[PDB]
Amino acid sequence: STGSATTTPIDSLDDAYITPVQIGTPAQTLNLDFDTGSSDLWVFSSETTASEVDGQTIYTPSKSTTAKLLSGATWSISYGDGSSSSGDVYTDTVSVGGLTVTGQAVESAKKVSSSFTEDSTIDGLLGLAFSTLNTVSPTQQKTFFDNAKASLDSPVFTADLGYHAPGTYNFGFIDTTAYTGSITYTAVSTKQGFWEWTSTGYAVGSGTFKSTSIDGIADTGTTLLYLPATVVSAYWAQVSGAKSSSSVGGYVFPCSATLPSFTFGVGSARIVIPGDYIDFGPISTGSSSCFGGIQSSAGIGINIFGDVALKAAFVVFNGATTPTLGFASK
Repeated sequence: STGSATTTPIDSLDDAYITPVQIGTPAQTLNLDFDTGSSDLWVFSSETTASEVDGQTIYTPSKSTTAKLLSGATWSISYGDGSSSSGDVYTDTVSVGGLTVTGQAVESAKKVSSSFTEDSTIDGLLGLAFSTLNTVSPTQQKTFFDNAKASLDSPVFTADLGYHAPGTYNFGFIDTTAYTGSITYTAVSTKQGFWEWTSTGYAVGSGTFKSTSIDGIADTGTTLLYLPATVVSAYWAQVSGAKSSSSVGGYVFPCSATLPSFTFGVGSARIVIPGDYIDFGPISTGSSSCFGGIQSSAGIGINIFGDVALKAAFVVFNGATTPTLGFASK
């Protein structure tokens, strides 16, 4: 089997991407944030505290003939941005882009933090990291990908995120028309439950490439590119007037700037992030200070190749017995 679904930016900044997902019988379609940095499929639901729902589409398990309470199971998750959610669990039929999993754990939110409430466009998350990170207790549950894997033509999914445009998540096959050149595969460590890999270095604009190992995660659920302070300083030093602002919470730059590109290494290959991808616009409406798309990972504890990086590439998440990550230009 295979699946193919379009993923669409939630706003003009590509702050996140939503992908329609069919849950239950008859289908209830919710727009979920596919997140390769976590491993819970959770949804706004009929059980979500009413004051914490503001425009989201909810899953109502009582209206699904295939929903079953997973008796005794609860979940609770906190994300790197400080947001969180928790609730109980149902199993139900879940389909993405024509690919169906029966018996998928659908984590029904009873509570969500303010960041989720305030985002009316995101009806929940679909985690695509390794199932060892799944938070369901007392019986840990498998991700949609893990459940689908054995049925897939090939044990892979791919992320092809657009810049200010829709893109595609494919399951079970590699679309050879969706990228240019060849795919370079690189080793993955699953020890922390993430798609964790080591970039071989970076360049700033037309500058020379610096060979240096940068361990980080491929995380579709993180907006920006978070790298070591040394790397980030080297980037922003090339932008006149750029500075790190503690009041704002990171690097800002004059909105009048033309940003240089940023290149990262994958083996001997190179992925170029155009300068425009690194512009996240005014810090507040009408401001002439703009927020940067490359930020320091210092104090996160991990480097994160988020959407800013991933959208510059066609990315293969290879869930074979020895997982790997592939990157191609596009």
